[PDB]
Amino acid sequence: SSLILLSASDLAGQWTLQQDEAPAICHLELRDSEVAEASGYDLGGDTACLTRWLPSEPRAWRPTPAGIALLERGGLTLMLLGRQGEGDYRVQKGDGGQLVLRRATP
Repeated sequence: SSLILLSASDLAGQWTLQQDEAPAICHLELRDSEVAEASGYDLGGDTACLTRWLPSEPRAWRPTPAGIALLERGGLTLMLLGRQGEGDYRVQKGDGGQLVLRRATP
């Protein structure tokens, strides 16, 4: 019963996605709530715009010890974002589009 629930927290904040080769930005919100259905944290914000870079709309995400992962509320990881630089994650996907998650600076 002493299990630590509120784990990741400094990750909370605002973030955005950037798809290269395809001018289009999307506001993303990394929630800090716990989610056992996907074993991660909720994913509010416009996740719909991801229906073009992911096979399903991610309702949750799970930070891994080597990058961020997006889930669909079932445990099926949709994409593994690798940390390229503290606050700069990038992933290679077919089609030729580069996603970039960076804390909303503006």
